[PDB]
Amino acid sequence: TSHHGYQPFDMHNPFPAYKELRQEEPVMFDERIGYWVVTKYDDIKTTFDDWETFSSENAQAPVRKRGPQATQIMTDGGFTAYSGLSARIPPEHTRIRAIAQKAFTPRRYKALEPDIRAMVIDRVEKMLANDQHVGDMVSDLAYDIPTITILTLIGADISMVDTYKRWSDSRAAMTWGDLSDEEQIPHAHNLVEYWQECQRMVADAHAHGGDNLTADLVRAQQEGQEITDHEIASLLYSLLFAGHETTTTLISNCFRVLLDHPEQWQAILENPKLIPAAVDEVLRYSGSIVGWRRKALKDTEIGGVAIKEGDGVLLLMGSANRDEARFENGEEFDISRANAREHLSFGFGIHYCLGNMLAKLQAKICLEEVTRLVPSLHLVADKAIGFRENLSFRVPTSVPVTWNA
Ligand code: HEM
Ligand SMILES: Cc1ccc(OP(=O)(O)O)cc1
Repeated sequence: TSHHGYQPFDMHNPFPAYKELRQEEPVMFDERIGYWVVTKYDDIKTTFDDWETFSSENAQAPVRKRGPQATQIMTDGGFTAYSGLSARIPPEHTRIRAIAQKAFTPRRYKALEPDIRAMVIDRVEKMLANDQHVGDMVSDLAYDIPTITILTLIGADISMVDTYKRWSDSRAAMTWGDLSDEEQIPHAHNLVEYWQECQRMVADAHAHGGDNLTADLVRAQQEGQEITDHEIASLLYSLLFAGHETTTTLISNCFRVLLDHPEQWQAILENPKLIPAAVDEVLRYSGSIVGWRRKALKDTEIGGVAIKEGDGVLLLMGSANRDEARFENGEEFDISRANAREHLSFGFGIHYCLGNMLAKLQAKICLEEVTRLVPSLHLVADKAIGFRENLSFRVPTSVPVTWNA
């Protein structure tokens, strides 16, 4: 290979290539995707931190250029969205993030803990009633929970879980997938639908108020806060995607990785108090996002390597998280790892994940109830888990499990 084993869209096990890259070419120009690929912890954290030099404005630009058909569909369909927050830059970013944070209050979703817990228990019970004692932590638990949670917060109809998963799959594929022009066409139609619904919900809040995040955002604007209807709709476009896709993945990975480390699953059974540190280590070792993008605003350097104004940068947090310079025996999963929260799976700096607490809350509750109700849980077999191809999102498509009668 010419890129040290790195295959940009191959999500099944990228960590040996990350390791090779850190040692051999820590800042590597990859012409196959058009980015400087960055793999060391210190280089990645410094780049996140320096927002004045490295803009996030390309974080939502498609990795593969939008072809003619998709372009026509989305133009004809009134698609005018780009980024609610992640790819905005100051001063717009600063203004809109502050308004989002003030509506997205911690006390608002922690009041959903009992509903989330009851929901988890219901799914576990339904799974255990299966006619073969075989389950899948993705379809039988992780799929629904964060989705219903974020839909409830935003004020969307919870019967639309399957629709939002289709819209979410399409955003993930369109923007970070290796799609042909023809493959972009169904996703384009879905993105059009998605954006129309975001706008519809802002209009509905204007007309009828409500008790949710959308209505709160409209009430802020009504009280004089500077945020337009297009910006509120864009915050919905953001939250109705970012607010569940990666948490579904996280919950899935919690079971995938822990069930593969029986000694540590057993520790969790024995002491449920270890679960939050366990989630920290799953986030380091198996974060939902392994790479995120930046754009150089001027000639600069990363790790001593010259980067041109306008060059794209792919920061591989999945690699940062294994860097021996920051994490001793970094390739090993260890729930007791004291500095696991130094991980960069939520980013760092001005765009740092808005919903990180909500995501950890749901992972914790899932682990608490599943370990309580099915301590004998284990993987169906080895080599039974595949990952969808994507530049940035590392998504196990299933986690087949079984248990004792
Ligand atoms: C479940 C695991 C999650 C992971 C691994 C994750 C990861 C990330 C990452 C890597 C970023 C970009 C960080 C940066 O550019 O510095 C980000 C930003 C963001 N995330 Fe999360 N996220 C998760 C869950 C959530 C949830 C549950 C929500 C909403 C409830 C959320 C909402 C957002 C928003 C709105 C931004 C943009 C913030 C900004 O640009 O100021 N995320 N997240
Ligand atoms: C990780 C992430 C964060 C925000 C997103 O949505 P926008 O804020 O619309 O860019 C998408 C993915």
